[PDB]
Amino acid sequence: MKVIFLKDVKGKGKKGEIKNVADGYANNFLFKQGLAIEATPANLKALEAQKQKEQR
Repeated sequence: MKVIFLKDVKGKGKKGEIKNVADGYANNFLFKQGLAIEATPANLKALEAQKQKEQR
């Protein structure tokens, strides 16, 4: 369960940072609450697209 922490945690996770936490922790704490989400293309993309500004 790669994990996109949407916010930082106890000095471990970081804003929308994608890394796998405890493959199950990911969905049993960060996802079911408000720390991260199941790293998935559906979302992972937005994390980068959200960083699009004026370069085209």
